[PDB]
Amino acid sequence: VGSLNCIVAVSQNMGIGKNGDLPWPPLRNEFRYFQRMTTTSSVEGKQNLVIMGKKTWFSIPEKNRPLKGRINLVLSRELKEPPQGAHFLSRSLDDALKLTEQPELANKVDMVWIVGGSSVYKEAMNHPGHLKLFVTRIMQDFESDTFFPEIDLEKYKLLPEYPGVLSDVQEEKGIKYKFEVYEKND
Ligand SMILES: Nc1nc(=O)c2nc(CNc3ccc(C(=O)N[C@@H](CCC(=O)O)C(=O)O)cc3)cnc2[nH]1
Repeated sequence: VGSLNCIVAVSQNMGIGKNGDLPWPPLRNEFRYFQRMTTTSSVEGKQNLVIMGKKTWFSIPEKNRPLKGRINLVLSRELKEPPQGAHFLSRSLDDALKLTEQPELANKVDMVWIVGGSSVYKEAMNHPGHLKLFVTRIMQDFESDTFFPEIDLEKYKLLPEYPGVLSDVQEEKGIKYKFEVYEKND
């Protein structure tokens, strides 16, 4: 298994969801970015592993629930078995990461992308080692009920550029957004 990454789309107030959905209107090209990022793979395996919380899983339309082309792993303590459409289940992140190097996944997996739950984000960011945060900055206030943990700029450095990532401001449906990538080694 390669790299450990987190991806998120945050609004001005640092909101990531509103009643189990996006605080803002659907932004196509942004969804496109989410998709390509988490899907494209290479060295160390062949396919990416997407780790998400229970609520995150259910937050995705049933239509494309099992994110096509990625190994889907749900994190929960309540669940006894992975929800319909899901591939693997884990009790926690440290449990989920350990899984990634045992026979079952070790060869198969490249990158691991954390995509959901404020609690998952929070813990991942705390995870010791090399990590990158792929953040989409939605440049407006949106009514939220769930938020993204504060990023400690004392350890996370915002990179000047990243290959494949547009560094200028985007706009869709009258909403302007920016792509940012932060890296850390702890
Ligand atoms: N940058 C970013 N943007 C998001 O919208 C995002 N959303 C979440 C959590 N919620 C969801 C909800 C639905 C889908 C989804 O239905 N994804 C399709 C997108 C394809 C397209 O619409 O063009 C996918 O297959 O990945 C993904 C994430 C986590 N990180 C994100 N990170």
